[PDB]
Amino acid sequence: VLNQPSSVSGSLGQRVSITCSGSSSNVGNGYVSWYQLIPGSAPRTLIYGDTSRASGVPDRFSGSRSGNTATLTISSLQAEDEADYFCASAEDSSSNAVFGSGTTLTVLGQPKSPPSVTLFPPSTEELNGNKATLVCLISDFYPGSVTVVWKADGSTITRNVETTRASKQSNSKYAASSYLSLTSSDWKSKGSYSCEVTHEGSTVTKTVKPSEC
Amino acid sequence: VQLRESGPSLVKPSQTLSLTCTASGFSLSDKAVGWVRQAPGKALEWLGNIDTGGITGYNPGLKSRLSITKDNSKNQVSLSVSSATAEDSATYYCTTVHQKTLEVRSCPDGSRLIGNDCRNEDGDDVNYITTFDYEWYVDAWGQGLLVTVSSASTTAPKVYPLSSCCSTVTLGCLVSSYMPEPVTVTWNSGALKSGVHTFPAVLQSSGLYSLSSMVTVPGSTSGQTFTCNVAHPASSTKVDKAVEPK
Repeated sequence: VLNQPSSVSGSLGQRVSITCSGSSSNVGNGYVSWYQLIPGSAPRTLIYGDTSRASGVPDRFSGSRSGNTATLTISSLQAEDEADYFCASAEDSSSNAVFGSGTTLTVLGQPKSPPSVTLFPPSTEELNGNKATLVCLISDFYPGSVTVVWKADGSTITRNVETTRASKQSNSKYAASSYLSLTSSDWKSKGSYSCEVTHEGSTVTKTVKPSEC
Repeated sequence: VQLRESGPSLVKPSQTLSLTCTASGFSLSDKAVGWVRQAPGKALEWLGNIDTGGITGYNPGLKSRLSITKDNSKNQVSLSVSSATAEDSATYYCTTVHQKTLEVRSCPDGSRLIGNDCRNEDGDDVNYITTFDYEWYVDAWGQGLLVTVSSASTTAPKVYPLSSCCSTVTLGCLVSSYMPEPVTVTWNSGALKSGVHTFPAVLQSSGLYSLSSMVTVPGSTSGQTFTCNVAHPASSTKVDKAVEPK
């Protein structure tokens, strides 16, 4: 395995470097590649042949090599660059390959971003099965933490609620979901339900009324 | 160019995990094809590759369990991992691989290439040195296929439309009550990617998962239908749900 730093960090709009150390028989042989891994996406080839950029790769990604150490340098960091970076090289034949241990790149100094919240009522089709799921979708928030409160006719609901942890989107912001699982009768018995999402001291409220859905 | 993995997304322990990769856009006898996997929270792990002549590279640590085969008539490459365990639960990626070998000729201690031969200070002809430079890198990645090595049961999801009550229109699909993970969602058979957002699933105490995919579209789309395509590979199920805002 090629030696990479487990973790590396840089600030927004600045420059960072990730190294990749091997031996004469891999990195020293002089044809190192670099790959980018974002959650929810397949690996992306960034660099090949030490220095060449693959199709669609911005100029601010650059590679180089000195003896048995290769370097991926990213200038003008953006939030979307937060990701896992891997190097690779052939080993003793063009058919035998070695990957690096990987480096997680964190981008510091990202601005605060409030959550976009959508509340969906149960569909008619689900109601026909005597089930009613209210779906609260929460996206595009940074940093990655929200708190969710459900309400109905002025009273807070806790039972039959399920809320996911925050997960990182492809654009570096975060997303999360909350589900209120009721029976059709429960759903019809109230005048309104609300999803209330708090993030960094700010609150967003969305509401549905069975008499309007 | 398209690489599409296929095969059981659910494998019972100790059985042989097997996968197939079907290519298009190129002939399999023209490019090297290979397999790389990633288990959750771990590094990329090269499994192997096979070239046009049958030249095969295998992960040295896993070679005894791996089998990679080629079928040019069907433009297919196969992977097999014998005696599957939990360590083999991972996303398996089919890959196209650039392979090349360079023969490098150089002159030994104290000589230079005057003309074509390595000649020393006195002009005596000397034998050259031959070394090789090896080129390997992945130039095309498949979408990947998540394989889980467990004895889990199977329940296919119900799919319900998500639409707001009554300027941009927001809609989606609720993929309700399935197991095991994962489920994949596209919109309009992949033609609609802009504005899509598919959320990680929630887990009920019943053991069943649910997740939602939503899409935001311009308001000038009244009357239009948008179809979410949901795949539950573990149950070999695929559901298309047409959603039209009311």
